Amino acid sequence: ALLDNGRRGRAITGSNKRPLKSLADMIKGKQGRFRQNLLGKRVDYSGRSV
Amino acid sequence: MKQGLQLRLSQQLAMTPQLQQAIRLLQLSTLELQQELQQALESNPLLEQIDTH
Repeated sequence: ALLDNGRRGRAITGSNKRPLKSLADMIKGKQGRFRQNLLGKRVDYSGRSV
Repeated sequence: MKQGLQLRLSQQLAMTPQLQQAIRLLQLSTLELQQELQQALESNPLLEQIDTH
């Protein structure tokens, strides 16, 4: 469960009926390091408006 | 009449104390009590604590 929750058997959940996030969850996915922090990021000296 | 160390069969009236056990739990605060409960859980396989996982 610590290494990869839900891969083998049934995922261990918390008090909110939501499975906990493991190391693999942080590594991979659309919310992982590669796609959320390394291939794109938020920057300084930027603004937006209409 | 004599002062010696001996092994013998005698008939005696014996007194004994009966207090000390489970009295240490009163002085402990809640955090130390929980720590001691965790230490007791580790050694006793038949003790468990309620979990929500």
